[PDB]
Amino acid sequence: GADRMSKWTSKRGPRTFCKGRGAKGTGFHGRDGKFVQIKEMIPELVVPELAGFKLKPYVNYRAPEGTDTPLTAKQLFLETAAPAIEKDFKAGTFDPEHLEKYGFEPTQEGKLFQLYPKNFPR
Amino acid sequence: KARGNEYQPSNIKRKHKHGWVRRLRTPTGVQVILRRMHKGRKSLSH
Amino acid sequence: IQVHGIGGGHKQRYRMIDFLRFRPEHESKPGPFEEKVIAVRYDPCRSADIALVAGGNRKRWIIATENMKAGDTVLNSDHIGRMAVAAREGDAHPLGALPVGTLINNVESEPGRGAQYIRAAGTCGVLLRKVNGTAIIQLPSKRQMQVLETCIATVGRVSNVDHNKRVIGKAGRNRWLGKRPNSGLWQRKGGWAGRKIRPLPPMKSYVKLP
Amino acid sequence: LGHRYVNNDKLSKRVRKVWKPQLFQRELYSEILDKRFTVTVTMRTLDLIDQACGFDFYILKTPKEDLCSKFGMDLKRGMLLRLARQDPQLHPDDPARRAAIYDRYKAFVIPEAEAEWVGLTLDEAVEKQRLLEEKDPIPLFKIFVEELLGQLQQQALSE
Amino acid sequence: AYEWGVRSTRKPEPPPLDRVYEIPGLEPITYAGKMHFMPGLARPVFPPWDPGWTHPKFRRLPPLHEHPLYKDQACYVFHQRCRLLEGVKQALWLTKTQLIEGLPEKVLRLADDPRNHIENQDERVLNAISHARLWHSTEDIPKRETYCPVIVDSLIQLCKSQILKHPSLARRICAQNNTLSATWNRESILLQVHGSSGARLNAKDPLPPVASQEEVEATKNHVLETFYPISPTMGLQECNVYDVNDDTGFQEGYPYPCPHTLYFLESANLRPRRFQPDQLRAKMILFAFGSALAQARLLYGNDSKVLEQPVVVQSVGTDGRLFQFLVLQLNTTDLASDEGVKNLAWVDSDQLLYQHFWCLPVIKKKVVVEPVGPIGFQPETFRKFLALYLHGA
RNA sequence: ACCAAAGCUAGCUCAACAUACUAAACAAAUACAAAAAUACACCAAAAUAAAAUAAAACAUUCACCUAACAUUAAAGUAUAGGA
RNA sequence: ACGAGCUACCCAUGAGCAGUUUAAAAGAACCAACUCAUCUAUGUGGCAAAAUAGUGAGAAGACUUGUAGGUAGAGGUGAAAA
RNA sequence: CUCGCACACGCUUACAUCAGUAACUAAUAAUAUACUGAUAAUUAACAACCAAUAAACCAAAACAACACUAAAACGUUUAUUAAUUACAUUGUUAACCCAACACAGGAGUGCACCAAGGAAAGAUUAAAAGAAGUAAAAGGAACUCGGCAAACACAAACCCCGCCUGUUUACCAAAAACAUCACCUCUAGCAUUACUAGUAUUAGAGGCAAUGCCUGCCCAGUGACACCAGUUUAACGGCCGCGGUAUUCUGACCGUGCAAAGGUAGCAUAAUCACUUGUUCUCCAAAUAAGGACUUGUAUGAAUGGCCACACGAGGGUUUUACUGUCUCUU
RNA sequence: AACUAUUCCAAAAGUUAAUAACUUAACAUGGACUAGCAAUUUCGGUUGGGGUGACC
Ligand SMILES: [Mg+2]
Ligand SMILES: [Mg+2]
Ligand SMILES: [Mg+2]
Ligand SMILES: [Mg+2]
Ligand SMILES: [Mg+2]
Ligand SMILES: [Mg+2]
Ligand SMILES: [Mg+2]
Ligand SMILES: [Mg+2]
Ligand SMILES: [Mg+2]
Ligand SMILES: [Mg+2]
Ligand SMILES: [Mg+2]
Ligand SMILES: [Mg+2]
Ligand SMILES: [Mg+2]
Ligand SMILES: [Mg+2]
Ligand SMILES: [Mg+2]
Ligand SMILES: [Mg+2]
Ligand SMILES: [Mg+2]
Ligand SMILES: [Mg+2]
Ligand SMILES: [Mg+2]
Ligand SMILES: [Mg+2]
Ligand SMILES: [Mg+2]
Ligand SMILES: [Mg+2]
Ligand SMILES: [Mg+2]
Ligand SMILES: [Mg+2]
Ligand SMILES: [Mg+2]
Ligand SMILES: [Mg+2]
Ligand SMILES: [Mg+2]
Ligand SMILES: [Mg+2]
Ligand SMILES: [Mg+2]
Ligand SMILES: [Mg+2]
Ligand SMILES: [Mg+2]
Ligand SMILES: [Mg+2]
Ligand SMILES: [Mg+2]
Ligand SMILES: [Mg+2]
Ligand SMILES: [Mg+2]
Ligand SMILES: [Mg+2]
Ligand SMILES: [Mg+2]
Ligand SMILES: [Mg+2]
Ligand SMILES: [Mg+2]
Ligand SMILES: [Mg+2]
Ligand SMILES: [Mg+2]
Ligand SMILES: [Mg+2]
Ligand SMILES: [Mg+2]
Ligand SMILES: [Mg+2]
Ligand SMILES: [Mg+2]
Ligand SMILES: [Mg+2]
Ligand SMILES: [Mg+2]
Ligand SMILES: [Mg+2]
Ligand SMILES: [Mg+2]
Ligand SMILES: [Mg+2]
Ligand SMILES: [Mg+2]
Ligand SMILES: [Mg+2]
Ligand SMILES: [Mg+2]
Ligand SMILES: [Mg+2]
Ligand SMILES: [Mg+2]
Ligand SMILES: [Mg+2]
Ligand SMILES: [Mg+2]
Ligand SMILES: [Mg+2]
Ligand SMILES: [Mg+2]
Ligand SMILES: [Mg+2]
Ligand SMILES: [Mg+2]
Ligand SMILES: [Mg+2]
Ligand SMILES: [Mg+2]
Ligand SMILES: [Mg+2]
Ligand SMILES: [Mg+2]
Repeated sequence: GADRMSKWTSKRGPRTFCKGRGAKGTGFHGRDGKFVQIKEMIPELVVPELAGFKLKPYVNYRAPEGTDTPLTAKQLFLETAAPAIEKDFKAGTFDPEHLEKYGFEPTQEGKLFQLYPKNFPR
Repeated sequence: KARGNEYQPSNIKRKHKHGWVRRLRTPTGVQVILRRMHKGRKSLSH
Repeated sequence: IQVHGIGGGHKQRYRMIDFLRFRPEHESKPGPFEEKVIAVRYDPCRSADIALVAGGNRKRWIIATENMKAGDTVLNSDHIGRMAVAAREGDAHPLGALPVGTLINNVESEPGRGAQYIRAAGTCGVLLRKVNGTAIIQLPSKRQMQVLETCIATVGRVSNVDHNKRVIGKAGRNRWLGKRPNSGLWQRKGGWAGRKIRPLPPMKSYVKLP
Repeated sequence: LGHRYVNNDKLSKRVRKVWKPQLFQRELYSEILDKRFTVTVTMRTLDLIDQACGFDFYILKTPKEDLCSKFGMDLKRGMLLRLARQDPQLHPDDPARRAAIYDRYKAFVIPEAEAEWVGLTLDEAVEKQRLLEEKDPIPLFKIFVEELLGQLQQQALSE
Repeated sequence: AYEWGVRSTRKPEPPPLDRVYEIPGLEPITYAGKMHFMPGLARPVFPPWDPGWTHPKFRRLPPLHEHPLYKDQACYVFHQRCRLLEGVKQALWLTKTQLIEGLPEKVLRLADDPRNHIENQDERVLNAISHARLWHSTEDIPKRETYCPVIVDSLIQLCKSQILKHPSLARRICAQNNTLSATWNRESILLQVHGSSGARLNAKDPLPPVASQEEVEATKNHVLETFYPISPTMGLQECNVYDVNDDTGFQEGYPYPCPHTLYFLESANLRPRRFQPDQLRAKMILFAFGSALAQARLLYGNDSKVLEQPVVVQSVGTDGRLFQFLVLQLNTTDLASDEGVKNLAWVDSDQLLYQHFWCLPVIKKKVVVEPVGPIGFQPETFRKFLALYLHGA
């Protein structure tokens, strides 16, 4: 009576049953019944130049660690936006209506990589 | 003639009769799945 | 299973049969028209033989009359006349224009409804009388039908007259037609059996009296 | 739904019996909505209309447990909201007729925050409350800007 | 009447709207906020969907009147697979020619001359028949779509082998699957033949006129046969989109301007897929007239007039066993009138090139009664085919 | 002398108190034939509980029988029952 | 509640029937593949919760058979053997 | 000695290499495709996934020339728009699956009868009884319920019952049972899911069984139509006593009574209560068998059909030769 | 009893003359009637073993 505990896999079924193993599709089916692959769906790998870059995958044993402070939204605000806001308020040029000069963005859909929809994979 | 071989295996028939989708198209099959979950089954369906 | 003893027949395609005898192509010219019969073929769906009828820009499969042959001329009309018409075997005319002793087939029930009655092979009804702008016909079951006189009917008897005298040679021919054998259960006859002599049921009328 | 005895004797057969009301398709005119609704009704409903002296009077006078219809609750909610808002869309060309219609039902006038909840079920009320309380989350930038402005105002007022 | 739809098989009507929507001045509460179905809430009414940026594949199909070439006058178009009922009668009517039973005397004189035959004619043609019907395929019983272009191309090779004795066959070339359009007016209705052909032979030089002026003058008083209950339109395709421009498949300055022979192939297994012979003749009449009209309007201009120089186009229709031959002479452009000069068309009908073929040897009572190969042979069909190929030279 | 035997633990059972009640894990895929990113829709529903038993049979009847209202008494009382 | 992956009957979609006799692809005839199981002998906790060997009937049809779907127990299905 | 190779379905690493087997798996060893551990593996061109919207289309596949009936699966071109741009994903092993088993069972398709697959005997001895095979003097069914089985035969006839091909109690009954052409009754004048995309020469509910001769009488009861009269048996069903008479035996005949009519044609000791092994002829040396006759069968009998008939039957009984270890009588 | 076919009455829609009479397209409610399809239950005891006969 078959195997219930075994995972349902394309290796198990007939020629009709063809299931992917988790890869991402890169195209569609074209005019002649062939597969037309879209270059836009291909993940273009982004690599830097590592020849003129000096760092190593292992850390010196005598190099000390640090007190673990996780990055906080309050700390990021106090480090990035707070000097500009404080300088503009002490100079009298602070504008509560427009905050685009301090790094704030009202709507995400203008820019290329959104945050809440998570437009970028990695 | 000779008996013992009433089970002729077919994955199409198996997944169409006892499949997850076939269980969830009917409220009685849904209640079957809830009974298997209440019993704590490792495999709820095929 | 709702109807017993049906199944296991030969593969049959269905022919689209046009039942409305008077069907103009366009509404610009609603006059009577004349068409040409090309061929007469066998149809597996019914006992009758059908005919391909072409006129204008279209063809229709119609139910053929007894002597309709290849390359014939058939007139369809709605015009009622007080000199009536001289009825041929192909023509479609309203029942008000036909003579009294006319044999008819493909009788239309309601004006514009289409032909429903007298469709089987060799069966023909007969016009009886026309009173007060109303036609009365006699069906193949010998029952009188009262109909409006403007209903179109085709004059003649349906083709393949010897379908009643067709002999079936074996049970294999029944299984070819698709009739499964009857059940083997022995049922004792009730009171329904016997030779029932009943008087003829009254005239069935589709003319709505206001 | 119930049980019955054949020939009204106790010692006879016990029978499951259903009794169904007689139904009719009648059109009803509501003066508040100025609409004709084709409603399947009962002779008891028509008797209650005639006893309560109006279709609108019947809907606005008979409570929830007597009406027992979601359509009746929706009709009551609609006309009670109409009476609460005092909308000009009843008769845009006839203000005298509009005042004459709203004069007769002034006994059932209830304010706006009460009039739009009388015909709602629990699921509709939960969806309505979720829609009214549906807010996008405020970004932490706005909170931090307000906190920094408060801190800067406190430092400016302390010198 | 009897409508041909079925209530179950048709798409269902939408469910009747909730009674909340019938209340004026009342906002319905729906499950659109939770973006999934919920029992007890009203069904929301959504506006028709508007994809602001358009997609080619996934959009709805544009209407036919949206197309720029859409016109109110319905033109009747003839393509490759259109069938005509009274095929010769409809072809003669819509083409305005006269039907002649034999091939011309020039063609018969070219065929019957013994100097124009190949070395071993019967041997090569019987070997070509056997090659098409049995030899060319791995299977024992080749299908008709296999053996019909094989026998056509083999006959073209056989008549092409004559180029060493007659060095004027090098002025020709073959063409495939071209776009042909020829539009004209014939008695207050607009006709157009448009589509493709199987294989089309063209040449540098035009073909000489074949009918005498006595035949042209006797064609003038010929009355066209008429048929009442069928309109001559029947069998064509009604189209509301078209272009009124005569389009041959070849552009300007082509070195091989004049088509000399059309070839029509019936490559199908089943009997209802292949054309009837009358339909096949009708197809060659109207396609050959389309090519001839393309010629006679490209070389002369859009004005409708009689032709002082006739245009002769030939065609061969092939079933694979039974051939039809056409020579069509075009003389007249102004087909609006029915009283003027009619064109001419010579049709040899149902020329049987062989009776039957036996792919496997039939055995009756343990002996071979009939051997392998074709039964019955008529070389006059090949002689007519060779004359039709050699008509230029 | 083989086969054997002996442990005291894993853990359960009944309550009480008690917040107030579908635990843990959710990075991805999950109701295509579940664990398969990706296309013009349809979606949804209710109608009394019955019988085995007891009445030594069995037909009217037969406590509890998946509808919160508790304890001390009235009280196994008035009533309802092929009484 | 669950069951028509065996079987009973249907709807689709396919695939097989070589040789021989006959004007015949005729529910004709001989006999294979193939489908049933007439008779006998073994077997009877057996090869087998129905088989093996010999012998048999049909074998171009009312024939077998692959895949898939449908009819569910107060029922389905049945060329009635309950 | 010959069930081979591959594919579809199904199984899920059981496949391959190396090493081990004291014990676990093979119903036993040897070792290993069936156990143990480690390491690797099946690479797409084959197969799956792989456009709709309108329109011209009556014309079978059977070597298809052209035909028959049971009316027949399998696609073109014309127009509209179909992202245009190398390499996508998935199955690639096996000695395998369903049968509790490494089971003499079941298992679809394409080409072959070997060029591929395998081994009936673990080693002795050769008792009885048992299974399978070969051969047999003389006789040739004398054995037995039956010529069951076997045999150098593999033929010719008479009946019974069903016309026939077919179907059925899977796992004790394949038939005389059911179905079947043909012949009869009833019930229906009609439109969008059966019947049916049909229309009384049609479609359902049934009965009996081709064909040939036929199907006699009865509505008194019970049903069914008519909603009371009245009509129906090819509806459920029924179709006589008592007594005397012609030269005996018998009763052509008569008297009287009851009923709705009193069983007609045919056939017959039958598959037909009992008497019964009814009486007679043939067959045999002998027959309660079989066939042909007589026939009140006081309980046969006419579509719950009666008689005969060709062809037919793994049906049930009979005879002739031929054949034989069935048997005399076994070896 | 449910369901499926009838029939009647009530309900409902209405029409008549200056209260009484008459009709019902498709649904459709209540009370009755005729039948099919059916629902629940049972097979008194003694018997020179039961059944038949006989008896209580
Ligand atoms: Mg299991
Ligand atoms: Mg698979
Ligand atoms: Mg596979
Ligand atoms: Mg590619
Ligand atoms: Mg089992
Ligand atoms: Mg039919
Ligand atoms: Mg017919
Ligand atoms: Mg019958
Ligand atoms: Mg019967
Ligand atoms: Mg009891
Ligand atoms: Mg009891
Ligand atoms: Mg109870
Ligand atoms: Mg009392
Ligand atoms: Mg199924
Ligand atoms: Mg099945
Ligand atoms: Mg054969
Ligand atoms: Mg045969
Ligand atoms: Mg035979
Ligand atoms: Mg069987
Ligand atoms: Mg066997
Ligand atoms: Mg033997
Ligand atoms: Mg045989
Ligand atoms: Mg049943
Ligand atoms: Mg029986
Ligand atoms: Mg029985
Ligand atoms: Mg396994
Ligand atoms: Mg071992
Ligand atoms: Mg392999
Ligand atoms: Mg041994
Ligand atoms: Mg021995
Ligand atoms: Mg022996
Ligand atoms: Mg021997
Ligand atoms: Mg001897
Ligand atoms: Mg004897
Ligand atoms: Mg024998
Ligand atoms: Mg013998
Ligand atoms: Mg013999
Ligand atoms: Mg028989
Ligand atoms: Mg038989
Ligand atoms: Mg059967
Ligand atoms: Mg059996
Ligand atoms: Mg048999
Ligand atoms: Mg048997
Ligand atoms: Mg019988
Ligand atoms: Mg007769
Ligand atoms: Mg008879
Ligand atoms: Mg009789
Ligand atoms: Mg009577
Ligand atoms: Mg009577
Ligand atoms: Mg006699
Ligand atoms: Mg007897
Ligand atoms: Mg009798
Ligand atoms: Mg009878
Ligand atoms: Mg009898
Ligand atoms: Mg016969
Ligand atoms: Mg038999
Ligand atoms: Mg016999
Ligand atoms: Mg001896
Ligand atoms: Mg009870
Ligand atoms: Mg009972
Ligand atoms: Mg008793
Ligand atoms: Mg007793
Ligand atoms: Mg006794
Ligand atoms: Mg005793
Ligand atoms: Mg007694």
